[PDB]
Amino acid sequence: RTVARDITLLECVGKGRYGEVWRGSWQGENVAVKIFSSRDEKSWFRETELYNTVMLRHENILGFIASDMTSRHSTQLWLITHYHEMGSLYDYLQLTTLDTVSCLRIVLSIASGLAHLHIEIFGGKPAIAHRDLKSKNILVKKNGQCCIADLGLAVMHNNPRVGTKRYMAPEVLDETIQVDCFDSYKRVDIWAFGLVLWEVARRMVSNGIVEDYKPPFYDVVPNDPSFEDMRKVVCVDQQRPNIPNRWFSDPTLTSLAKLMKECWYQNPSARLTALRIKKTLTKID
Ligand SMILES: COc1cc(-c2cncc(-c3ccc(C4CCN(C)CC4)cc3)c2C)cc(OC)c1OC
Ligand SMILES: COc1cc(-c2cncc(-c3ccc(C4CCN(C)CC4)cc3)c2C)cc(OC)c1OC
Ligand SMILES: COc1cc(-c2cncc(-c3ccc(C4CCN(C)CC4)cc3)c2C)cc(OC)c1OC
Ligand SMILES: O=C(O)[C@H]1CCSC1
Ligand SMILES: O=C(O)[C@H]1CCSC1
Repeated sequence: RTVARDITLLECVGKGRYGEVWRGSWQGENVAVKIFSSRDEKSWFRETELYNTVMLRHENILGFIASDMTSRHSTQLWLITHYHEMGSLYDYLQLTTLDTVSCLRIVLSIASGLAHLHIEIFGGKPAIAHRDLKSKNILVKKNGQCCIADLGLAVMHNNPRVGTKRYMAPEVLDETIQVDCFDSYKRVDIWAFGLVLWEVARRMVSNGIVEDYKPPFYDVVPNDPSFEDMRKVVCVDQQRPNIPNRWFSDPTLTSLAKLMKECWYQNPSARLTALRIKKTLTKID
Protein backbone atom coordinates (compact mmCIF):
# COMPACT_ATOMS: atom_id res chain seq x y z
CA ARG A 1 0.00 0.00 0.00
CA THR A 2 0.97 3.70 -0.48
CA VAL A 3 2.00 5.48 2.77
CA ALA A 4 1.23 9.20 2.08
CA ARG A 5 3.72 11.15 4.30
CA ASP A 6 3.79 14.43 2.31
CA ILE A 7 2.61 17.39 4.44
CA THR A 8 2.32 20.78 2.66
CA LEU A 9 3.53 23.54 5.05
CA LEU A 10 1.18 26.46 4.27
CA GLU A 11 1.89 29.22 6.85
CA CYS A 12 4.04 29.75 9.95
CA VAL A 13 1.75 30.39 12.98
CA GLY A 14 4.49 30.53 15.68
CA LYS A 15 8.27 31.06 15.97
CA GLY A 16 10.37 30.93 19.18
CA ARG A 17 13.47 29.41 20.84
CA TYR A 18 11.58 25.99 20.59
CA GLY A 19 11.54 26.25 16.74
CA GLU A 20 8.44 26.92 14.58
CA VAL A 21 4.78 25.84 14.31
CA TRP A 22 3.20 25.60 10.82
CA ARG A 23 -0.34 25.14 9.62
CA GLY A 24 -0.01 22.23 7.19
CA SER A 25 -2.16 20.05 5.00
CA TRP A 26 -2.15 16.24 4.91
CA GLN A 27 -4.66 14.53 2.53
CA GLY A 28 -6.94 17.63 2.45
CA GLU A 29 -6.92 17.91 6.34
CA ASN A 30 -5.40 20.78 8.41
CA VAL A 31 -2.57 19.65 10.74
CA ALA A 32 -0.19 21.60 12.98
CA VAL A 33 3.50 20.81 12.51
CA LYS A 34 5.99 21.79 15.20
CA ILE A 35 9.57 21.82 13.84
CA PHE A 36 12.03 21.63 16.78
CA SER A 37 15.21 23.73 17.06
CA SER A 38 18.45 21.86 17.91
CA ARG A 39 18.15 23.84 21.25
CA ASP A 40 14.86 22.09 22.16
CA GLU A 41 15.32 18.52 20.80
CA LYS A 42 14.79 17.11 24.34
CA SER A 43 11.12 18.36 24.23
CA TRP A 44 10.53 16.24 21.08
CA PHE A 45 12.09 13.16 22.77
CA ARG A 46 10.04 13.61 25.99
CA GLU A 47 6.69 14.14 24.23
CA THR A 48 7.45 11.22 21.87
CA GLU A 49 8.47 8.92 24.80
CA LEU A 50 5.26 9.85 26.68
CA TYR A 51 2.99 9.12 23.62
CA ASN A 52 4.93 5.85 23.01
CA THR A 53 4.04 4.96 26.67
CA VAL A 54 0.38 6.14 26.70
CA MET A 55 -1.64 7.30 23.66
CA LEU A 56 -3.54 10.13 25.37
CA ARG A 57 -6.94 10.80 23.79
CA HIS A 58 -9.08 13.48 25.43
CA GLU A 59 -11.18 16.37 24.09
CA ASN A 60 -9.16 18.85 26.23
CA ILE A 61 -5.65 17.53 25.26
CA LEU A 62 -4.18 18.61 21.89
CA GLY A 63 -4.68 15.60 19.60
CA PHE A 64 -1.48 13.69 18.68
CA ILE A 65 -1.05 12.62 15.04
CA ALA A 66 2.66 11.78 14.60
CA SER A 67 6.29 12.16 15.73
CA ASP A 68 8.76 12.20 12.79
CA MET A 69 12.55 12.04 12.78
CA THR A 70 14.10 12.57 9.27
CA SER A 71 17.87 12.19 8.47
CA ARG A 72 19.43 15.25 6.71
CA HIS A 73 23.00 16.11 5.64
CA SER A 74 21.50 17.15 10.90
CA THR A 75 18.29 15.41 12.15
CA GLN A 76 14.87 17.08 11.52
CA LEU A 77 12.31 16.54 14.38
CA TRP A 78 8.59 17.20 13.74
CA LEU A 79 5.54 16.80 16.02
CA ILE A 80 2.25 16.66 14.09
CA THR A 81 -1.05 17.38 15.88
CA HIS A 82 -4.59 18.52 15.27
CA TYR A 83 -4.83 22.15 14.12
CA HIS A 84 -6.93 24.75 16.05
CA GLU A 85 -7.46 27.73 13.73
CA MET A 86 -8.54 30.07 16.60
CA GLY A 87 -5.02 29.78 18.06
CA SER A 88 -3.86 29.96 21.67
CA LEU A 89 -5.87 31.22 24.64
CA TYR A 90 -3.17 33.92 25.01
CA ASP A 91 -3.90 35.08 21.39
CA TYR A 92 -7.70 34.81 21.83
CA LEU A 93 -7.93 36.80 25.10
CA GLN A 94 -6.01 39.79 23.58
CA LEU A 95 -8.98 40.94 21.42
CA THR A 96 -11.99 38.93 22.72
CA THR A 97 -14.07 39.53 25.87
CA LEU A 98 -16.14 36.73 27.45
CA ASP A 99 -19.63 36.30 28.89
CA THR A 100 -20.32 34.09 31.93
CA VAL A 101 -21.06 30.91 29.91
CA SER A 102 -17.93 31.33 27.65
CA CYS A 103 -15.64 32.07 30.64
CA LEU A 104 -16.86 29.03 32.59
CA ARG A 105 -16.68 26.78 29.50
CA ILE A 106 -13.02 27.78 28.91
CA VAL A 107 -11.87 27.24 32.49
CA LEU A 108 -13.85 24.01 33.10
CA SER A 109 -12.41 22.56 29.83
CA ILE A 110 -8.86 23.43 30.99
CA ALA A 111 -9.59 21.83 34.45
CA SER A 112 -10.96 18.73 32.65
CA GLY A 113 -7.79 18.38 30.49
CA LEU A 114 -5.54 18.95 33.50
CA ALA A 115 -7.40 16.45 35.76
CA HIS A 116 -7.14 13.91 32.89
CA LEU A 117 -3.35 14.43 32.83
CA HIS A 118 -3.03 14.22 36.64
CA ILE A 119 -5.17 11.08 37.30
CA GLU A 120 -3.73 7.55 37.23
CA ILE A 121 -6.26 5.15 35.54
CA PHE A 122 -5.46 1.49 36.54
CA GLY A 123 -7.43 -0.22 33.69
CA GLY A 124 -5.51 3.15 31.59
CA LYS A 125 -2.70 5.72 31.96
CA PRO A 126 -0.01 6.82 34.36
CA ALA A 127 -0.39 10.13 36.23
CA ILE A 128 1.18 13.01 34.27
CA ALA A 129 2.23 16.50 35.35
CA HIS A 130 2.57 19.13 32.60
CA ARG A 131 5.22 21.44 34.17
CA ASP A 132 4.72 24.35 31.68
CA LEU A 133 1.02 25.26 31.91
CA LYS A 134 0.30 28.80 30.66
CA SER A 135 -2.13 30.57 28.28
CA LYS A 136 0.25 30.11 25.26
CA ASN A 137 0.11 26.28 25.90
CA ILE A 138 -3.72 26.19 25.71
CA LEU A 139 -5.57 26.25 22.33
CA VAL A 140 -9.16 27.46 21.72
CA LYS A 141 -11.55 25.18 19.82
CA LYS A 142 -14.51 26.33 17.70
CA ASN A 143 -16.92 24.67 20.21
CA GLY A 144 -15.74 27.08 22.94
CA GLN A 145 -13.73 24.48 24.90
CA CYS A 146 -9.91 24.56 25.10
CA CYS A 147 -7.21 21.91 24.89
CA ILE A 148 -3.87 21.71 26.68
CA ALA A 149 -0.73 21.57 24.48
CA ASP A 150 3.03 20.96 24.82
CA LEU A 151 4.05 17.93 26.86
CA GLY A 152 7.76 18.54 26.15
CA LEU A 153 8.46 19.02 29.95
CA ALA A 154 5.86 16.47 31.19
CA VAL A 155 6.68 13.90 33.89
CA MET A 156 4.95 10.52 34.33
CA HIS A 157 4.38 8.49 37.56
CA ASN A 158 13.69 16.95 35.46
CA ASN A 159 13.07 17.20 31.65
CA PRO A 160 14.35 19.84 29.16
CA ARG A 161 14.62 21.39 32.58
CA VAL A 162 12.46 24.38 33.93
CA GLY A 163 9.09 25.85 32.95
CA THR A 164 8.22 29.48 32.08
CA LYS A 165 9.54 31.68 34.94
CA ARG A 166 6.47 33.97 35.11
CA TYR A 167 4.28 30.90 35.95
CA MET A 168 6.70 29.14 38.38
CA ALA A 169 5.33 28.16 41.82
CA PRO A 170 7.07 29.50 44.93
CA GLU A 171 8.62 26.07 45.80
CA VAL A 172 10.28 26.02 42.31
CA LEU A 173 11.64 29.58 42.75
CA ASP A 174 12.97 28.95 46.33
CA GLU A 175 14.21 25.42 45.40
CA THR A 176 12.23 23.73 48.26
CA ILE A 177 10.20 21.60 45.83
CA GLN A 178 10.39 17.93 47.01
CA VAL A 179 11.66 16.71 43.59
CA ASP A 180 11.34 12.94 44.37
CA CYS A 181 7.56 13.34 45.20
CA PHE A 182 5.27 13.13 42.13
CA ASP A 183 2.43 15.13 43.84
CA SER A 184 4.91 18.06 43.97
CA TYR A 185 4.65 18.40 40.17
CA LYS A 186 0.83 18.29 40.24
CA ARG A 187 0.87 21.12 42.80
CA VAL A 188 3.14 23.20 40.50
CA ASP A 189 0.58 22.74 37.72
CA ILE A 190 -2.25 23.88 40.04
CA TRP A 191 -0.39 27.12 40.81
CA ALA A 192 -0.01 27.82 37.07
CA PHE A 193 -3.71 26.87 36.54
CA GLY A 194 -4.69 29.52 39.08
CA LEU A 195 -2.73 32.18 37.10
CA VAL A 196 -4.46 31.09 33.84
CA LEU A 197 -7.86 31.30 35.64
CA TRP A 198 -6.94 34.92 36.62
CA GLU A 199 -5.93 35.77 33.01
CA VAL A 200 -9.31 34.49 31.68
CA ALA A 201 -11.51 35.93 34.47
CA ARG A 202 -10.14 39.46 33.76
CA ARG A 203 -11.68 39.22 30.25
CA MET A 204 -15.19 38.20 31.50
CA VAL A 205 -17.56 41.22 31.30
CA SER A 206 -19.69 42.12 34.36
CA ASN A 207 -21.87 45.21 34.80
CA GLY A 208 -20.36 46.73 31.58
CA ILE A 209 -16.78 46.44 32.94
CA VAL A 210 -13.85 44.31 31.78
CA GLU A 211 -10.08 44.38 32.41
CA ASP A 212 -7.57 44.57 29.53
CA TYR A 213 -5.57 41.39 28.85
CA LYS A 214 -2.43 41.26 31.01
CA PRO A 215 -0.12 38.38 31.84
CA PRO A 216 0.27 37.32 35.51
CA PHE A 217 2.52 39.71 37.49
CA TYR A 218 2.51 42.33 34.67
CA ASP A 219 2.53 45.05 37.33
CA VAL A 220 5.50 43.80 39.44
CA VAL A 221 8.07 42.21 37.02
CA PRO A 222 9.56 43.19 33.69
CA ASN A 223 9.09 41.43 30.37
CA ASP A 224 11.18 38.19 30.36
CA PRO A 225 11.47 38.36 34.15
CA SER A 226 14.54 36.78 35.74
CA PHE A 227 14.41 33.87 38.16
CA GLU A 228 15.41 36.36 40.90
CA ASP A 229 12.71 38.88 39.85
CA MET A 230 10.08 36.14 40.23
CA ARG A 231 11.52 34.76 43.52
CA LYS A 232 11.40 38.21 45.16
CA VAL A 233 7.74 38.73 44.13
CA VAL A 234 6.34 35.24 44.79
CA CYS A 235 8.58 33.90 47.62
CA VAL A 236 10.06 36.85 49.54
CA ASP A 237 7.15 39.37 49.34
CA GLN A 238 4.49 36.61 48.81
CA GLN A 239 2.60 38.76 46.26
CA ARG A 240 -0.38 37.34 44.30
CA PRO A 241 -2.35 38.68 41.34
CA ASN A 242 -4.81 41.52 42.18
CA ILE A 243 -8.53 40.75 42.37
CA PRO A 244 -10.39 43.87 41.09
CA ASN A 245 -13.26 45.21 43.21
CA ARG A 246 -15.70 44.87 40.26
CA TRP A 247 -15.41 41.04 40.52
CA PHE A 248 -17.22 41.18 43.96
CA SER A 249 -20.39 42.49 42.22
CA ASP A 250 -20.57 39.30 40.08
CA PRO A 251 -21.32 35.89 41.65
CA THR A 252 -19.27 34.00 39.01
CA LEU A 253 -16.14 36.18 39.39
CA THR A 254 -16.54 36.10 43.22
CA SER A 255 -16.50 32.25 43.06
CA LEU A 256 -13.56 32.27 40.58
CA ALA A 257 -11.53 34.64 42.86
CA LYS A 258 -11.97 32.17 45.77
CA LEU A 259 -10.92 29.25 43.50
CA MET A 260 -7.78 31.03 42.24
CA LYS A 261 -6.81 31.88 45.89
CA GLU A 262 -7.05 28.14 46.71
CA CYS A 263 -4.54 27.45 43.87
CA TRP A 264 -2.00 30.03 45.21
CA TYR A 265 -1.30 28.91 48.81
CA GLN A 266 2.47 29.12 49.67
CA ASN A 267 2.05 25.55 51.13
CA PRO A 268 1.77 23.31 48.03
CA SER A 269 -0.21 20.59 49.95
CA ALA A 270 -2.97 23.20 50.80
CA ARG A 271 -3.77 23.82 47.10
CA LEU A 272 -6.93 22.32 45.56
CA THR A 273 -6.56 19.23 43.33
CA ALA A 274 -7.58 19.40 39.67
CA LEU A 275 -10.56 17.07 40.42
CA ARG A 276 -11.75 19.38 43.26
CA ILE A 277 -11.39 22.45 40.92
CA LYS A 278 -13.55 20.62 38.30
CA LYS A 279 -16.23 19.90 40.89
CA THR A 280 -16.19 23.53 42.15
CA LEU A 281 -16.50 24.86 38.56
CA THR A 282 -19.48 22.54 37.77
CA LYS A 283 -21.37 24.12 40.78
CA ILE A 284 -20.62 27.76 39.65
CA ASP A 285 -23.71 29.18 37.82
C1 LIG B 1 5.43 6.55 8.48
O1 LIG B 1 5.16 7.96 8.41
C2 LIG B 1 3.88 8.40 8.30
C3 LIG B 1 2.83 7.54 7.96
C4 LIG B 1 1.51 8.07 7.83
C5 LIG B 1 0.51 7.06 7.40
C6 LIG B 1 0.07 7.25 6.08
N1 LIG B 1 -0.80 6.40 5.54
C7 LIG B 1 -1.15 5.31 6.22
C8 LIG B 1 -0.69 5.02 7.50
C9 LIG B 1 -1.12 3.76 8.11
C10 LIG B 1 -1.67 3.67 9.35
C11 LIG B 1 -2.00 2.42 9.87
C12 LIG B 1 -1.74 1.22 9.17
C13 LIG B 1 -2.16 -0.07 9.84
C14 LIG B 1 -3.20 -0.80 9.00
C15 LIG B 1 -3.66 -2.09 9.71
N2 LIG B 1 -2.52 -3.00 9.94
C16 LIG B 1 -3.01 -4.24 10.57
C17 LIG B 1 -1.53 -2.30 10.81
C18 LIG B 1 -1.00 -1.04 10.12
C19 LIG B 1 -1.14 1.31 7.93
C20 LIG B 1 -0.82 2.58 7.41
C21 LIG B 1 0.18 5.90 8.12
C22 LIG B 1 0.65 5.67 9.54
C23 LIG B 1 1.26 9.42 8.00
C24 LIG B 1 2.31 10.26 8.34
O2 LIG B 1 2.09 11.62 8.52
C25 LIG B 1 0.71 12.04 8.82
C26 LIG B 1 3.61 9.75 8.47
O3 LIG B 1 4.60 10.61 8.87
C27 LIG B 1 5.39 11.28 7.95
C1 LIG C 1 -1.73 8.89 11.83
O1 LIG C 1 -2.89 9.66 11.51
C2 LIG C 1 -3.84 9.18 10.65
C3 LIG C 1 -3.85 7.90 10.13
C4 LIG C 1 -4.90 7.46 9.26
C5 LIG C 1 -4.89 6.03 8.76
C6 LIG C 1 -4.47 5.70 7.47
N1 LIG C 1 -4.50 4.41 7.08
C7 LIG C 1 -4.85 3.44 7.90
C8 LIG C 1 -5.24 3.66 9.20
C9 LIG C 1 -5.63 2.51 10.05
C10 LIG C 1 -6.46 1.44 9.58
C11 LIG C 1 -6.77 0.37 10.40
C12 LIG C 1 -6.23 0.24 11.69
C13 LIG C 1 -6.56 -0.82 12.69
C14 LIG C 1 -8.00 -1.29 12.46
C15 LIG C 1 -8.42 -2.43 13.41
N2 LIG C 1 -7.39 -3.50 13.51
C16 LIG C 1 -7.33 -4.35 12.28
C17 LIG C 1 -6.07 -2.94 13.87
C18 LIG C 1 -5.59 -1.99 12.76
C19 LIG C 1 -5.41 1.27 12.15
C20 LIG C 1 -5.10 2.35 11.33
C21 LIG C 1 -5.25 5.00 9.60
C22 LIG C 1 -5.75 5.30 11.01
C23 LIG C 1 -5.85 8.38 8.95
C24 LIG C 1 -5.85 9.65 9.51
O2 LIG C 1 -6.80 10.56 9.24
C25 LIG C 1 -7.85 10.17 8.35
C26 LIG C 1 -4.86 10.05 10.37
O3 LIG C 1 -4.90 11.32 10.88
C27 LIG C 1 -4.20 12.38 10.24
C1 LIG D 1 1.41 25.43 22.10
O1 LIG D 1 1.95 24.25 21.52
C2 LIG D 1 1.55 23.88 20.26
C3 LIG D 1 0.54 24.50 19.53
C4 LIG D 1 0.16 24.06 18.29
C5 LIG D 1 -0.96 24.76 17.57
C6 LIG D 1 -2.03 23.99 17.16
N1 LIG D 1 -3.09 24.56 16.52
C7 LIG D 1 -3.04 25.86 16.21
C8 LIG D 1 -1.99 26.71 16.59
C9 LIG D 1 -2.09 28.19 16.20
C10 LIG D 1 -2.66 28.51 14.97
C11 LIG D 1 -2.80 29.89 14.64
C12 LIG D 1 -2.36 30.86 15.52
C13 LIG D 1 -2.57 32.29 15.01
C14 LIG D 1 -2.92 33.26 16.12
C15 LIG D 1 -3.12 34.66 15.51
N2 LIG D 1 -1.82 35.13 14.98
C16 LIG D 1 -0.77 35.26 16.04
C17 LIG D 1 -1.37 34.29 13.86
C18 LIG D 1 -1.34 32.79 14.25
C19 LIG D 1 -1.81 30.55 16.74
C20 LIG D 1 -1.69 29.19 17.09
C21 LIG D 1 -0.88 26.13 17.24
C22 LIG D 1 0.34 26.94 17.57
C23 LIG D 1 0.80 22.96 17.77
C24 LIG D 1 1.82 22.31 18.50
O2 LIG D 1 2.52 21.23 18.00
C25 LIG D 1 2.25 20.81 16.66
C26 LIG D 1 2.23 22.82 19.72
O3 LIG D 1 3.25 22.23 20.44
C27 LIG D 1 2.92 21.04 21.05
O1 LIG E 1 17.89 15.51 24.49
C1 LIG E 1 18.02 14.86 25.58
O2 LIG E 1 18.86 15.19 26.47
C2 LIG E 1 17.12 13.64 25.76
C3 LIG E 1 17.32 12.64 24.27
C4 LIG E 1 16.64 11.42 24.61
S1 LIG E 1 16.81 11.26 26.32
C5 LIG E 1 17.49 12.77 26.85
O1 LIG F 1 -10.23 10.65 34.15
C1 LIG F 1 -10.48 11.84 33.86
O2 LIG F 1 -10.55 12.76 34.74
C2 LIG F 1 -10.72 12.15 32.40
C3 LIG F 1 -12.08 11.18 31.71
C4 LIG F 1 -12.72 12.07 30.79
S1 LIG F 1 -12.58 13.65 31.47
C5 LIG F 1 -11.13 13.51 32.37
